[PDB]
Amino acid sequence: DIREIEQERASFAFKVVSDIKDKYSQNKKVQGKYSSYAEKAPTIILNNGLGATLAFFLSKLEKPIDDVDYKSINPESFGNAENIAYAFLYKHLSTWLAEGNGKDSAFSGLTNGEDPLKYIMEKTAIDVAISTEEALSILNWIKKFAKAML
Amino acid sequence: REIEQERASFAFKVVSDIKDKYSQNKKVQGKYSSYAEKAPTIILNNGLGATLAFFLSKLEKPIDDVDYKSINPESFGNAENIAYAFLYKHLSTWLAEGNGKDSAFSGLTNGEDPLKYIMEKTAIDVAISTEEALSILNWIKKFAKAMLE
Amino acid sequence: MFEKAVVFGLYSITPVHAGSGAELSVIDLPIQRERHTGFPVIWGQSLKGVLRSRFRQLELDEKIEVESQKWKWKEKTKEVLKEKADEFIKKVEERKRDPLLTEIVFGPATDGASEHAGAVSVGDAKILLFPVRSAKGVFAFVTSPIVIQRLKEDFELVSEIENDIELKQILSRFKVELSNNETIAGNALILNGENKVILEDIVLKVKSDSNVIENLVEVLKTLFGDNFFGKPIESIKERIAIVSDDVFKSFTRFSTEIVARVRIDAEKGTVARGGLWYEEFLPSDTLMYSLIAVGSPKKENLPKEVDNTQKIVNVLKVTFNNAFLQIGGDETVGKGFVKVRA
Amino acid sequence: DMFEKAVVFGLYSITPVHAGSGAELSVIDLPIQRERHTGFPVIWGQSLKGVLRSRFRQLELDEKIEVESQKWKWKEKTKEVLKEKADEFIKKVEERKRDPLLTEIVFGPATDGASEHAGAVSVGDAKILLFPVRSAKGVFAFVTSPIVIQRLKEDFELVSEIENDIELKQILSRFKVELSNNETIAGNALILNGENKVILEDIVLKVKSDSNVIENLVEVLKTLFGDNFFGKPIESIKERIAIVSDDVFKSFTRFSTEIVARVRIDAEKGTVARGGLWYEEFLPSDTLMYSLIAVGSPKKENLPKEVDNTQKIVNVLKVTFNNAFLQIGGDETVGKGFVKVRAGV
Amino acid sequence: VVKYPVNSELANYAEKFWKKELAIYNLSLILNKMTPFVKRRSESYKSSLSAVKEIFKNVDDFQNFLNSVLRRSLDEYRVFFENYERLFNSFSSKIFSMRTKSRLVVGLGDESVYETSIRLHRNYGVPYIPGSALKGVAKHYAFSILARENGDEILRIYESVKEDLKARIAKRDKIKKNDVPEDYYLTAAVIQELFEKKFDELGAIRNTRVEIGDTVISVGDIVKIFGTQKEEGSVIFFDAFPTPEQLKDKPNLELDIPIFFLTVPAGVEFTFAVASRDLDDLAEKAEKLLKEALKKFGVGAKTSLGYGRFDA
DNA sequence: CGCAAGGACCGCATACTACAA
Repeated sequence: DIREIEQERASFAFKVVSDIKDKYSQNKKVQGKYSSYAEKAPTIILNNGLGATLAFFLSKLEKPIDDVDYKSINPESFGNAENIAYAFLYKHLSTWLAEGNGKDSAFSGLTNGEDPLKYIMEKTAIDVAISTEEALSILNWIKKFAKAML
Repeated sequence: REIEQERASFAFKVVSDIKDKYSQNKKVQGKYSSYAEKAPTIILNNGLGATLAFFLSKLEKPIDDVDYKSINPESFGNAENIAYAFLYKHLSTWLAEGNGKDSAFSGLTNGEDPLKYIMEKTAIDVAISTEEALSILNWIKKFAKAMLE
Repeated sequence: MFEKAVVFGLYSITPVHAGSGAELSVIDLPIQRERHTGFPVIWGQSLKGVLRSRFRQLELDEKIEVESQKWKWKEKTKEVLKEKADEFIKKVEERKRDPLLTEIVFGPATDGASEHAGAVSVGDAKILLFPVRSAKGVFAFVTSPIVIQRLKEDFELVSEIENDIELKQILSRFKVELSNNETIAGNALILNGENKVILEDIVLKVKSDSNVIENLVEVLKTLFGDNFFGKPIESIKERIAIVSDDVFKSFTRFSTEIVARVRIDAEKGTVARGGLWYEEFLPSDTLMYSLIAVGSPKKENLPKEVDNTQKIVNVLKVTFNNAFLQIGGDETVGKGFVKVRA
Repeated sequence: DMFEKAVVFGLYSITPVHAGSGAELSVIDLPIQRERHTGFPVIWGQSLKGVLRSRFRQLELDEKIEVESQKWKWKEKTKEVLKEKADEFIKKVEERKRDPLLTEIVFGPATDGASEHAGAVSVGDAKILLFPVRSAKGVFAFVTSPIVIQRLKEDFELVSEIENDIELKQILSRFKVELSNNETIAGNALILNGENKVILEDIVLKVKSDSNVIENLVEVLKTLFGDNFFGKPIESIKERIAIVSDDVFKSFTRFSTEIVARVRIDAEKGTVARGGLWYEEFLPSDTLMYSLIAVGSPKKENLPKEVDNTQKIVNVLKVTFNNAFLQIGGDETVGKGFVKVRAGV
Repeated sequence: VVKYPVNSELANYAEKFWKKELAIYNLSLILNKMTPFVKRRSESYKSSLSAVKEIFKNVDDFQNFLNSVLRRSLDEYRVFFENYERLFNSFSSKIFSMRTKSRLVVGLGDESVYETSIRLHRNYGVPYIPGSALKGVAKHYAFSILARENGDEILRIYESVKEDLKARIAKRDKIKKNDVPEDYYLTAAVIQELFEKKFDELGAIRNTRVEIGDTVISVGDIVKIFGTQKEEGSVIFFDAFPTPEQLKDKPNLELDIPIFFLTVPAGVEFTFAVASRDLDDLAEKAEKLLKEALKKFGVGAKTSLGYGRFDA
């Protein structure tokens, strides 16, 4: 009855990556851009910080960096392939850092249903560091599955 | 020791099957032997799920969905691709069904895909699958090094 | 027999590798375990060997405080064995036999294994606390109810020796049972969120019965001095976690350190044939205890200074207290250093 | 057990170091050795032993080892000790089958004769001591943690037990710090000009007011490593030391290490080979590392009269390795892994 | 609008410092962590270097601020340089010093929030040249000089490797096997593969003496110096650090183009070193090879457009 | 305007029960 977060990480990563293939099968450019972004994000995270990378994602999505609502970002809204890929990546990362695999699952996020950007904005350093660790791990798994399947 | 005999027979069978394909081609034989040797090291460092994901990734194809069945190793183009598909096929087969219904080891996955099984199970199932994969890999290393060119 | 008992507590300063038998399976040299359960363990044979070696080496330097008198091997042997003593002294010179005190306490040497048994018995060292990486905080000590159960059994066994009814009652005062995933966690390890203590790769739920944990700390203060092997006991009291049995077993198998070692050629600048191999190391700060028992000294014509179980127990307590021990293989690479609290 | 004397080795990195720990599938392709439970970086004792033995053998082969102000010639000295069998030993040594006489005596026998006898040194692990961290005001602070101080106290207790000298225990006995999760016992130089605050990396936090602690720390450094911290005056170190809690200290050793993106560009296309892209992880320069070496009595039979007591061996090692430059970890030719070594007692 | 994506207290501290009000000395710390996101009107909060320059009063003002921040660490840089020189002399390594013919940029492609970045030192912020780049450019230049002169002999001797490389190039380029031309680039690829795993047969061609500078170096000497998969090299390529004296007065960084990036200006001094790990005296030949490579090819990205050239 | 480690080496050699009963 106990599943480590590793099971939920793979389950979540498989969910989103497979959710892209069926949605945008014909848009091979979208898949390639998403794969490249998933490959390149962890170095940005390690070099600048989780808040910096999230703000960068928002900037590429021409949205204000002060107020965000990951639950209100439909990826289909963006027109450019790069923009759509960035929206999908940001939504996946924020959703994992908010709800995790799910409330029923062993892991249920870290912010407890809060926008991760605001969480980094208004929390001490330790919470930010742990959230950064979780984001790094999920990004590794998502990159694995995206390279494998996309 | 019946499980030991089952593992030895399975390892000999898969190594012989690898011998049959590209018997003269020392490229496929050489690559597969190194692939079996280096595989157990990964499992210790990163666990079973990560190693399975890496095996899936190194295959050069769309690889839509996840299936321990299908994915014919001969259909792979590069020799490294063929050897990796062979390794994945053998390991997944052993973890899913072992040698058959009448065999001593029927396989821990009850015929299910090992990656999907890991994705939707408990911790203890992952633990026993990991240990069994480690043991069969230990036998396969010796049997592939001994006879394959 | 075994009319007296001393509990030995060991703290691992450095990683410890007590070599197992044949080097089989994927891991080349694994630590000693027990097939019965799967937890780490140290068999009593190695403990007795290292204790005997340290005792003999100390005795040869006349640094053993036998009732605060610094007993001399040669003088005591001459006093006891009288005429034949000189001959035995020669055997001591040839490093064949052993001095009088160590022969009396730990038994004779190999060539003289027909006179008396060893006046001591050293039990297997069993784990009591296991370091585990944690999300909030760092390096949480962990344990499980089965460990406390075995501890209560050991206390009961001690009571059959010294009639320690109070210790039995104190041990019986503790009775907890975490069911599947919930844990009893200290204040530090608890995540700033609602409960949700994260150990390694598992997310758990805290349980609000921490008084038991406090009681456990008290037991430690009762057993191994006041300071927890050189640190504030209350400081460690904030970082103790109690988890279910299966989770603890999983921790004791997939959280020991794993190390890859190679040998470099003389001039090639790379590895050689038969150079790469693997090793498994027990983590530092592991707390493991034991149970030393002492019965009647069976040696013939024992010295007056040490002629009763109380005297031997006092000698053992004074000689081994906050001392340091080298345990297991890989000595020269800084492995096996431990602190012993009696 | 058999040890009587000890020396505390201090390592000061001048170039980024990388002690290999295999290869993983994570974001960092070539990570570094860490203890599992703590997660702090570390260099195991085996690598140090290998490097020291290699350097010792190299110096002895060139007859540049000066024991008691005299060269220890491999052939000449071993001729007296091994006596009749010296011809066999000399030929075997020349064939790279066994190590020279002095290395065999000190660091134990070679691979061929591993069952002959035991060694006489017990070089231990290298626990972290001072992590160089970028700072806002001032530059390059030396962060440390109470856990490190506790471990250091334990090692000093062990040294005092080996040497039977309670001076080390008395010196370290004053160490007792209880820093909170957002307070540092910072030095004057690192203090930002303002409300007694320090901005280390991405963390800004208040400064607890305390004394007679940092100085004690510096005094410890003056006890073993002469008076200069790897050459630089100790006063700057004293004015530039900070101490933080375990949590933030661990957070630093996880996101304040060098990360590089080495590649391998193929000649035909001129851009990058297929699969030639990976990230390597390095300890920063100016990291202060420490380790313990214990010395026991020699065990080889019929040893030379020059090396018979542990004191002579300790003197030999101290003379040989004091203020020397050594290579540790991989990428030796690339230019990573050079440190300055200091001994003491 | 200079809103920062960092917790509020550090956000206001960075805002205070960014407008030339404080004296934060670690330039890398300012650039990497407290990044000044700019939200110029009629636009989202971008983060490119152009917006950062727009934040400052003028390009010259930003350059002056960066130069001052870099120069603030002069004493620490001097002490570090003294230690480094002591290390160079201790290992008995040949050391020399050149200057930049033109602008230099190393590691332009390193990924950061800004579209461009440089390999700035962590502790001090002064730019520097890693030894890996030295070794790589030296090997590439040696391959180029070997292929340019004795191209035909190398192509003829290893015919099987040439055919295999042609097949691989045709497969990768989706072209015919015969369509591959036997140009100098194919020769370079063949030589590179020769120094790769298939390095056992290189001893067949271990007689040509490439005239590097004014000395003839054998291919066997190349293998003994650079090192191979089965034998560690005997020549160490340390890093390059600009002398603090030049940084005392002359600026060490400059802008270069609305896409801007930081580059080392021309005339900046750089000291290099090379050691001989073993008793082999290949240090002098290695130094000559490195000097020639720096003079002709240079090290740094965009090396086609004159960047990275080094004079004497 | 994109590129995304990969092979080497994968425990060797030695010890390999003694004395009483």
